[PDB]
Amino acid sequence: SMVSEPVRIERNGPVTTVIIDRPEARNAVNGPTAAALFAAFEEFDADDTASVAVLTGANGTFCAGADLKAFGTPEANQVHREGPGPMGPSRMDLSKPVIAAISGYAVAGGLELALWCDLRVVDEDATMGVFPLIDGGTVRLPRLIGHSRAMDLILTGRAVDAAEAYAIGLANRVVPTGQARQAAEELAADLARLPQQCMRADRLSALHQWGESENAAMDFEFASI
Amino acid sequence: SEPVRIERNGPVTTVIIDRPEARNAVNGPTAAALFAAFEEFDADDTASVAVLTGANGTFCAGADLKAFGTPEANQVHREGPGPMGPSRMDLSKPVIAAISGYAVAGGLELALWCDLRVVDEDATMGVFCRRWGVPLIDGGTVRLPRLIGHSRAMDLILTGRAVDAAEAYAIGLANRVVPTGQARQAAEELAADLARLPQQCMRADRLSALHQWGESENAAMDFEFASISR
Amino acid sequence: PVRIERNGPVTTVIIDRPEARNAVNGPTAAALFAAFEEFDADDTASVAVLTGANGTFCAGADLKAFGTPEANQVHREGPGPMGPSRMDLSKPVIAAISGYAVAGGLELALWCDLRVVDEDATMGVFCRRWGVPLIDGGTVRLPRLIGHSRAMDLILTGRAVDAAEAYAIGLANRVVPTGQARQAAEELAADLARLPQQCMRADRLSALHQWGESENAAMDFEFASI
Ligand code: NA
Repeated sequence: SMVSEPVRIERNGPVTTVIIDRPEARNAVNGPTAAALFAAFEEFDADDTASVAVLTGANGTFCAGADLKAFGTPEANQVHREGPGPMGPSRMDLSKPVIAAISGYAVAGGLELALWCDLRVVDEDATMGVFPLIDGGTVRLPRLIGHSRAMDLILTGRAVDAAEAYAIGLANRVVPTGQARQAAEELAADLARLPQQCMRADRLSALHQWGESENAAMDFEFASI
Repeated sequence: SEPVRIERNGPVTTVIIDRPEARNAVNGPTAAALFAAFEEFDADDTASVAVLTGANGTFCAGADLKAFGTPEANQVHREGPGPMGPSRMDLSKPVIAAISGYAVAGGLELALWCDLRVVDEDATMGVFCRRWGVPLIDGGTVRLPRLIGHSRAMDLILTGRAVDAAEAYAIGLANRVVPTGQARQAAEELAADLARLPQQCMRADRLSALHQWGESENAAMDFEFASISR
Repeated sequence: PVRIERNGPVTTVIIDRPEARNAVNGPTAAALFAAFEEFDADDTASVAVLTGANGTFCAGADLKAFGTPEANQVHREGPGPMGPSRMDLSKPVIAAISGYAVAGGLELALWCDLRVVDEDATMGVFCRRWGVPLIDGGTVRLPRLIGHSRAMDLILTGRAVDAAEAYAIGLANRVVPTGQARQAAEELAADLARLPQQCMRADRLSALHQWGESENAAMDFEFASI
């Protein structure tokens, strides 16, 4: 048998699927896993034949968060002010979009990976929630769904089911159990068929405007050409 | 019809895009007329609230693609009016969009520039310029995330998908949904309600709610407090 | 006009002016500011609940007190007109709304981290009708809380929002049966007080601090939690 890969990459034309695959650890992200995720997305960003990525977990779950059991071992999550975030790709500003395909649980650092993605496609039976946040949760959640609901989720740490996630704008799509990956890959293929430069420029302006005045944001938008 | 018509009823001014063959697409002259209409509104102390709407059962299909490369083409410059006309203006008084049929691409951007959106039950909104490969350069990428949050904004912006009135209302994009053919009337009723309120105070509150975007809590609170001077 | 009740690590701050329907005048605002100063500084208090007695929350600033010694204090420095509305507390506050939370009263509810609302409660910018400006953070906080579109609706029109609509738009975080807002908020406060405190508080402060900041600067600040 071959050695275990905690992150598998599959490509189908211009769509790259990045898969967390740690059955025993319920897709928890340790140091080597985070490094592999960061490398997978670095490779995606630089590859001009890849248009859209999908981030998913195997084994019927997305990601249980940072690998607690690895704390104090050589496999521990790397926590530094510089370089990659503890979960891996969570500080990256990619030039192209990523869709999260969520089955089972997307919790703690796992939720943060989902917030980092552009869109979230969620199974009807999936659960999201906070359950410190140092992979962008406190930054992204209020921007994504508004301060009021963000502060609810952040303070309480409560579970959010798919119906509520959809109602509040956290889940962009809700699909039947087991279908998140397929549905996200199709949506990624649909996006890959659109005029790319224009879509990518519009995405980057919608990201860049956060924290800017109307005047400055409009200026940056106009550079789309 | 001239491409933009202006009708007034006391302190409510209705600005009407009226280009039947072009489905109310906005070309260069049309954009210039919209900019002038709103300049005149902003400066007129007898006008309190404006309504932006489209004739012919639709709102605005976006920038006039067919006019590209002609004398009537949209004017695209870093300075001055935006391509769609009024899309860069910071008016001192509010504007209500009254949407029938389509408000798509640059037409959606005009609707996002308005303070409020009143939408017919059958109306359709969306970033249809996604499919044509024309960029959002009249504020859509700036205003949509602020209006309805980053998550839903990025959905609409990336996919370019159609949003019907029920979904627009559910996500906060449509502020009111009314029966087909009633958007203009309902917007004009709402505009008249707003015109009856104490004006200075409402206008100061509106300007602070706009200005706070991109500011820290402290700086935004400071700006807000200056409303006491108004 | 302000009563403070404590139950372990949960402090309840109560506006209590029956004749004035819990309107906040100068002395009341000063008492609210002091209550929250004391809460912030008290290491044995984890979570606060802000609520009103007499079946209502707060009708706003006390208009009838204008021009009297009891008038709201309106200054660019120091406490806001409503009292605690400019404070950046180190710990969370839950609003427990019965009856009306309108005008400055709505602004106090927006200043809180969460809002628990009775099924028959009413919220709105009723100062629109009176011509009194929002100067206790409403224009700042409402668009952040629920998005610009719905904020501008409520701000321009001054219309009433019932509990169901408040819940649908993300203004009310919980809706409970009439008469239960205070109890439900105190339960929720106790739940929060049982969680690991340093972590919850740091996450809260980062989610507040990021407003107005670029992604990069906000991420930098967040990382200082660890
Ligand atoms: Na800023």
